[PDB]
Amino acid sequence: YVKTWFNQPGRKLRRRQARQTKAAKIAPRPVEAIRPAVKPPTIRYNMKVRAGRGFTLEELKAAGVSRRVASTIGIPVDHRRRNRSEESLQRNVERIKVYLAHLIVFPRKAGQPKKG
Amino acid sequence: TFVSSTMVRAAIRNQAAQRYVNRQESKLERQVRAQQNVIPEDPLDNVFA
Amino acid sequence: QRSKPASENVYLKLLVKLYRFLARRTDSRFNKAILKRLFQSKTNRPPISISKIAALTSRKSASSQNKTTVVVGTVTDDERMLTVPKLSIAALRFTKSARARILKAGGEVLTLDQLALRAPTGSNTVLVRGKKHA
Amino acid sequence: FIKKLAANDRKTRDKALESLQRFLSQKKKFERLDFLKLWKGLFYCMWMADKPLYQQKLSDNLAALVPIVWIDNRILFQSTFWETMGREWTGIDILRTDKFYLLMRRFCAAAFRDIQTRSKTALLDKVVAEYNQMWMDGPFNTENLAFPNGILFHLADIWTEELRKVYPEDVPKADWYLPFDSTIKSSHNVVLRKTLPKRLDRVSEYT
RNA sequence: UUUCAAUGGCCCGUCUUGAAACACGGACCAAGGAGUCUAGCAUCUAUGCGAGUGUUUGGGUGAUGAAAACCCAUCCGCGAAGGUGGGAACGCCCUUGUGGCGUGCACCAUCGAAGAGCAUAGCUGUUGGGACCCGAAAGAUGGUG
RNA sequence: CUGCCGAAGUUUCCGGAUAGCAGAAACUCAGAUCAGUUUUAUGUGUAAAAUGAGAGUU
RNA sequence: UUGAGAAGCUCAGACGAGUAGGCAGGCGUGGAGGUUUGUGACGAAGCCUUGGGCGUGAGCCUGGGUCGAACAGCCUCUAGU
Repeated sequence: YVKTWFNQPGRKLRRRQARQTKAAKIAPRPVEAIRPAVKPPTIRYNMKVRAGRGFTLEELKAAGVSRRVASTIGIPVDHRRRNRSEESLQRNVERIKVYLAHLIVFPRKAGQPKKG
Repeated sequence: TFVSSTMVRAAIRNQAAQRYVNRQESKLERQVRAQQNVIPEDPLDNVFA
Repeated sequence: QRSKPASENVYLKLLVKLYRFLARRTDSRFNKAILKRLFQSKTNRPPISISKIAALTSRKSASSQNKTTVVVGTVTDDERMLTVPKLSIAALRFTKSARARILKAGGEVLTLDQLALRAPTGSNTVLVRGKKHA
Repeated sequence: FIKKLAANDRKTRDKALESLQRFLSQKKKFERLDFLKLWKGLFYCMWMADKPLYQQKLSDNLAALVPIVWIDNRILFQSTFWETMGREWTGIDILRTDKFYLLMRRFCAAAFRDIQTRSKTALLDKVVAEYNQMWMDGPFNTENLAFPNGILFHLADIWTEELRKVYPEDVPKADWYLPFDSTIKSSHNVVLRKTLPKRLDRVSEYT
């Protein structure tokens, strides 16, 4: 049982081509969703900062975005992560606020029945 | 009579934890010297440039 | 035994070509010694640190005057020492960190060709070597 | 100015020289740095001078560039050349060292000629000592080891030889040979000290 | 070149045996035909950098094959954690030469208590892997009459 | 295919680790040590003249 | 005096068995990047031949006869050599 990496330049170009069709389908929105900033859970890397999965419910409510719409404007949700330190709430709320600063939202046509 | 066998298990963790921070510090300390230890401009090399 | 370098650095076959003439046309032992060490393998030419050179010239009674240290091999620096002294050094290679440190505060660095045109007979030169054990 | 001196065609390198005619006659003080930048341009003007007849006419043109400079900065113009030839002397290659030998031969003769001219205005001992101070902080300085000996042996070889040409009738008493006597005394290049008198042609008949 | 004249010379390979003796293998010709490919380790040398070192997991990119080349983000691996004399080389000499006066590398004696790697390529070595090539009844699973 | 070097063929303990021979490198010396050497002489061994060769290490 | 492929040229002396084994320089085959502004229907490659040469040798160059569409020297790369 042996594996060869001859398709390594083939697979990389397939991935790039897979990104370009995604960009074609969804033009204005970025090819990647926003991710939060979290700290690795170990004494070795705890002083580091990296990306998370999504923004917890305290990070959404504090920033001012409901949890239902957040999934629609590209902000992802992590029901499992929680905020134990306020610096973790702060680094990710401002991460949301800077995102909503640059976020153009296209209006959608809405059904308007004659009566009500 | 010493700690525990799994308490010496953490002895690597108090040995390996200060690896990443040491390595990151070595990266910036090397770069800091690089800014310091650079050759001056040689003002005679703009005669033609 | 050794009378042709195993190297293929074309410029080392020009440096040897200069010190083959000097060794056989002068009566100095500095040239006969320099030529021999241009034949030595990379293993036999240890790096010699700047601090080790700084200690050797400024050793015991100091009185460095303006002697030129000569070593066949690299001269890597020593960030563990802050104040480098004035030094005139000749070597095959420097390290960009070291060569800047010599140049920035003090004298100058030289290649083996610039030493030869100044002291073809080894006139007032210290010939050092790095620690071989490694 | 500077770029055109090192041009790749003589029809434009030549025109830079007489455009340098007015520039070097300016009646204002020139810093050393401006002369060093200029001299690189002039050093590369001579670098590609092809024909032997031409490359020995240009040396005489460049030697003649000395007396036309203002009297104040004539020393600085001479000093930079000896500095700008000492550092790039190692760069030259055997076929291109037969013209900088002569070029240095011309300039070292032009230094004596300026002394003869300035002897008519001021005291000979005063100007010669000032020129002697030019050798003290330049080519004949013991503090810097960066200076090649090939120029220093050359200067000793042609020192007195061009002294006779500048003074056909006789040379007056002066410290003409002081730079060597201040080098074979305390220079730290023991090979240069040891073999300088053997190539000098020093005579003390007038000194 | 064929042939003759004079002088000569026990069939080759293996194996055996001090050696042979041997016993083998050889009817002849052509073609095919056996230290290879790879991972690990150590050594020597070459190269790049050097208290550092290593782009190729991946991303960026590459209009003339675009599986190449070129570029670098976050990690990560491997490193990093004083006197005495003998001494290489040099200077001062000075009866020069001879030697002395010194300065003393690598290192060794002595008393003692101013990092040299990392990566690539090669060579030889070693351990695995089908392991230089050929050759020992197999055994097991599953089928056939 | 040619060229150079070229053993051991066995001590010794014990399938081996040694050694030895051959190399390969690094060293320090010829004003230094040597020798399947020979003398001299002291009591066959030992120690100190000739004859030669540069010799010793890791 | 021209004798700097300094990896060259030149001078002197001694030496030369060889298995196991160690070291070095070369010859040859297929293909690969560079090159010879290379060769080829006025004859490539191949083949035979008591043609002529070259090299200690592995090998090479050439004449003749057949032959009919490809091939090679050099520097490196490479291996089902």
